[PDB]
Amino acid sequence: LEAKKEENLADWYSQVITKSEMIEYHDISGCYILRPWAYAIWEAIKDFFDAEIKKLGVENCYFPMFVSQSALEKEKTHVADFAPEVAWVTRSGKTELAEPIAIRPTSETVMYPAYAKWVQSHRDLPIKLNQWCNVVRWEFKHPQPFLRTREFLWQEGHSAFATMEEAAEEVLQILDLYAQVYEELLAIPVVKGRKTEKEKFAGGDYTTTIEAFISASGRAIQGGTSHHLGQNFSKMFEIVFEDPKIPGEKQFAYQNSWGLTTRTIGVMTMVHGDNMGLVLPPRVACVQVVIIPCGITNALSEEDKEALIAKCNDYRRRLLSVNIRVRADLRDNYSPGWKFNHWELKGVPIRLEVGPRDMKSCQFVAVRRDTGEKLTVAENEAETKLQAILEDIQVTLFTRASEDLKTHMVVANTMEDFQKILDSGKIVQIPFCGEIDCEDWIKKTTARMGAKSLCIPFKPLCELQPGAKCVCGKNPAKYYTLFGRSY
Amino acid sequence: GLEAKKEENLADWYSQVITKSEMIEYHDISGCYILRPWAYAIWEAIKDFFDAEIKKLGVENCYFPMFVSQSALEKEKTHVADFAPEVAWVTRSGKTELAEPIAIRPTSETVMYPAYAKWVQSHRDLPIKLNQWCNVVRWEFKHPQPFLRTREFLWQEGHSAFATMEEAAEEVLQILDLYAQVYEELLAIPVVKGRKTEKEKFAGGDYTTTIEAFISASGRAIQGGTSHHLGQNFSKMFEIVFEDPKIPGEKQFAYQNSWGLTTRTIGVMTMVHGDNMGLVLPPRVACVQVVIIPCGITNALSEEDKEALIAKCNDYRRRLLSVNIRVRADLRDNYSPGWKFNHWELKGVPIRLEVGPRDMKSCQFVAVRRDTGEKLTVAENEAETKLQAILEDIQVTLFTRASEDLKTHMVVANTMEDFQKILDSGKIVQIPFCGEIDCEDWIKKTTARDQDLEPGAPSMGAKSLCIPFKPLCELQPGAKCVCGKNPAKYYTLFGRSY
Ligand SMILES: NC(=O)c1nccnc1NCc1ccccc1C(F)(F)F
Ligand SMILES: NC(=O)c1nccnc1NCc1ccccc1C(F)(F)F
Ligand code: PRO
Ligand code: PRO
Ligand SMILES: [Sr+2]
Ligand SMILES: [Sr+2]
Ligand SMILES: [Zn+2]
Ligand SMILES: [Zn+2]
Repeated sequence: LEAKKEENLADWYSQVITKSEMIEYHDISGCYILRPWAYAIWEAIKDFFDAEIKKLGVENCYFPMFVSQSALEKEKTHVADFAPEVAWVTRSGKTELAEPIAIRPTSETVMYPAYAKWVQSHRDLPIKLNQWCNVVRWEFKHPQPFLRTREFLWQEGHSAFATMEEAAEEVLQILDLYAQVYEELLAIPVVKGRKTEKEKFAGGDYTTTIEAFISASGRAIQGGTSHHLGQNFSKMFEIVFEDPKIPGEKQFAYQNSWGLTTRTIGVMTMVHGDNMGLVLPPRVACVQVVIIPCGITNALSEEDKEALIAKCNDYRRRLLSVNIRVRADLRDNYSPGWKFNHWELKGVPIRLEVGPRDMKSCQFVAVRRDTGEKLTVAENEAETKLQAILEDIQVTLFTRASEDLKTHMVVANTMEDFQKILDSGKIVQIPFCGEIDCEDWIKKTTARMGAKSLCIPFKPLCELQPGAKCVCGKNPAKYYTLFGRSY
Repeated sequence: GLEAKKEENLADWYSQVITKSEMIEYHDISGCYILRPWAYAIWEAIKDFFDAEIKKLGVENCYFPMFVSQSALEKEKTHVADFAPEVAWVTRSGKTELAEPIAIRPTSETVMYPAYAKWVQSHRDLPIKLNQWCNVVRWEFKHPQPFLRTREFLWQEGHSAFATMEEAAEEVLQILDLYAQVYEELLAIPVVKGRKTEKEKFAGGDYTTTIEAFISASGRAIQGGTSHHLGQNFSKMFEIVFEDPKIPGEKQFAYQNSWGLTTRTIGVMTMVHGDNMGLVLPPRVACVQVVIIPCGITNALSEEDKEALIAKCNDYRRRLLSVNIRVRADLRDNYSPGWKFNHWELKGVPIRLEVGPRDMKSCQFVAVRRDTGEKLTVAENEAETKLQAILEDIQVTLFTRASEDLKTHMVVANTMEDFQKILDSGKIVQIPFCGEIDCEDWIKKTTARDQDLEPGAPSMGAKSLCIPFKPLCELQPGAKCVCGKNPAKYYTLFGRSY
């Protein structure tokens, strides 16, 4: 590893995603190859989240990638924001299509015409569908792997309900599942809140979100979104059902949509990665333990070399029995010192070393990836203390990252102390009037980069006392709003 | 119920089964179809089995970009020349025209192999075994048909690079065997292992192996899977090179393979086992293996007793889950039991379980097989054992009827007219073939020329399907092809296909 996180963050980031064998670059700007090491993280996320939403009655499906032009322009506010970043197909080989078709940036306009066909009676609701797929948002801002790419993987869940109390319940339920993905899996603390009128999803009523903080850059980044579309889409796609009471009074469904992307993997790297490679939380770590034989010299006993090789295979059989994910690295054309840095750069939480002097003494060495501690453990307590170190790494990664979040999430009441603490690489919660105009004025003023609205926190730090005005002086403060430079 | 009959009009029957089973919803873009949860669950079942198997082989999952530059796509000359007119091109983002059009992957050889070249610096980096589950686009000239032939479809593509041709060739047959297990052991569909002729092989590879399946209602075969040996045609173009320690200083090119399987699998399953009552799911891939419906709930039964009948249904549900049987308990109060029976018959659930009030105190229940309609009354105590035996027998007899259907419809002919007569009877034929491409086109036109079909069946000529690894009869020495102008090389399976 070359660069350092505190110095050049961008070059440290490009070095660790490639040398951990997560990312490979592509001759199309904004598109990055997910190599198996990275994809396994997305699979661990997918296995967790797929299991949790199917308890809620959501089923998996797959809708088409191509959107017709008529369907795209069905609702005018949704198509207004997404119009510039829609990639259009106009040709099949050398023959031009009669009408251009669009690659989905999101599937609201693809799925809901089918929702209208499937909802004939009251008994056809609720409809709860989810798909794992790729999406294209052609962003001409500078792309960055995982965090902001031209094409990314995600899940998008779309639900339709007869009542508003139903949709309101699911919006918060999905958001809590997104927080578990970041906190219980990726060991990343998040802030749950509500988007402002300026940053809310175009075509919905309100947008709940979770925000994460990247200390190395001082910038915040959105982790997940759970939108309440209300009736905005069902009115344009005619997802109707008869009212059980008044016959002939149409009722529009209440809808939600929610999405989680592979940016999770980038935020994992930017938060936990250090200057000696990736750091994987054990909950999503593809390989939790790697066993590496040590001390094998050219003149070593070939009979004992078989015995030392056998002892490494004895540890993996035991750790597999305790459902600890472990791979034994016995490749005979790589030095034991090369395997050290290889799995270090990859982020494996625990390295297990086996040497002749330790094998004969019924002992082995455990090397934690996060802190670098080396501990000699007897051969009997392998299934216990290694398991204990794994969740200790999980909690050490989380408490140290929450302590970073608590230090950099402070309160400010006027734009004097707001501009000061913002330029120190921290995010602040300021009294906000909620107007889309004052929101742009802050971002224009705080650049003299800028700071956007992140979320209106469900639980802010300080209780807004009556009489406190905004930072604009012309309007009262409606709520404390978390602000900061964002990705 | 179902209106169209599979034996009369197959197209309407297919369109009705895939919709009334809630598998397919249509879209406003031609050739693209919505995979509803009932169909998608099948694909996740195929995905779970095939993924566990290729990982035994050392293959790992990943995801490459769907966009291809024009230069990378055109590196292998004969590869792009075959796919060029069916590649979708992105030419503008919003209202802003792109300086250089980019392409949507019809397959990922040209996307991945620039990275393979970068990853292969020495012989220690080989082999490379990568696979991905993703979507591709093929804007084909043919008539689209849900599952079987769509403009966008879901699939898996595995791409492996080896240092020697022996290592690659072994993988080709290993994977083809897995595809055959997917069809024969999961979908209960018999298949024929063989290799494509020179005309039908993958453009850019050395040879193509394939599993061909047969659809008796249409008399047409369909390709279920391919496992290509690309040889070195791509590594010579993409510079996937290494230095063998035995041959000093000389550039060695990697031997590569690529293999694919698509969501066509679901349409073949539909076409083979479906009947005039709807879909028929093989129990190994059924989203729901057993559905439990409470019957006999009259308006005279008290709320206390009605809660006791639903509690017994849930008890049957919990017992079947403990023995790893995928079970749904349809306890909906807004649908009558008669609608529930037709609902789960159209969707193909292998076993319907009926629990009534008189049956509850009698300590018995009813099981109804979807494949035959046979009703059996089983004792409450022997439920976990009997139902598992029924599910297993359903899977066997589905495959057993399909295998006998294949046996009777796959015969051998040695003259051009006897091949013709058997071809127009709704069968596929193994004939002695000279192998050359120009003779296969002759067969394609001549069989379509001298075709005697029923009033309504359109003109369709026979094409190559595969050169079977184990043909029906040994080719006689000196035996000549069905054209009579060239010596025959092997028995080739011919017939009309999708
Ligand atoms: N080009 C991009 O914006 C992007 N690129 C790569 C990965 N994620 C991206 N967006 C984030 C996103 C998009 C859609 C729904 C939720 C989220 C969330 F992560 F913020 F929650
Ligand atoms: N547009 C199409 O050709 C198509 N559309 C939908 C589904 N499968 C399709 N082709 C079959 C196919 C393509 C690529 C690799 C293998 C196979 C196989 F299934 F035959 F093995
Ligand atoms: O793009 C979004 O944010 C919403 C949630 C996923 C589907 N559409
Ligand atoms: O399309 C094909 O047939 C090969 C195998 C999968 C990738 N390319
Ligand atoms: Sr062609
Ligand atoms: Sr040389
Ligand atoms: Zn203000
Ligand atoms: Zn011939």
